[PDB]
Amino acid sequence: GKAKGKKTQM
Amino acid sequence: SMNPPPPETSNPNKPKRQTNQLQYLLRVVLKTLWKHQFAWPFQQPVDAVKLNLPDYYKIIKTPMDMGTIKKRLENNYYWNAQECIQDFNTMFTNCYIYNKPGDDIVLMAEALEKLFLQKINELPT
Repeated sequence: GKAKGKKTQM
Repeated sequence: SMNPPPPETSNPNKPKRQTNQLQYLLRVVLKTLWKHQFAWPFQQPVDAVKLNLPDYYKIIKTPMDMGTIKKRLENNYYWNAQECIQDFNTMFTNCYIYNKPGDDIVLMAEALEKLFLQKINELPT
């Protein structure tokens, strides 16, 4: 299924 | 809502019974994980409608999250500590079977799981 959004800051 | 109902969190007729292990799970394990900087994706059920994830609940048979676990501990829903430990294990498994390896969320889950397991290795008798 579809990926989740962005969650951390790199 | 087209999301599933959230897992049950109270048992109306169940007696209130603490154990050393359940006290540890609430006051040490859940306390530490809830405040970790990576906790937030895990603090509530996955809102598949909002996230537009139409296949999440096809892939995940047994939804679980730390908000549910917190309420269950607060409401003394668990009869024993092993039930709670299983819910944490399910939560992590769900993340690892749905999300691509190396996605941000997976690295976040891995950090939380490591902390979880380190605390469980110090579980009271």
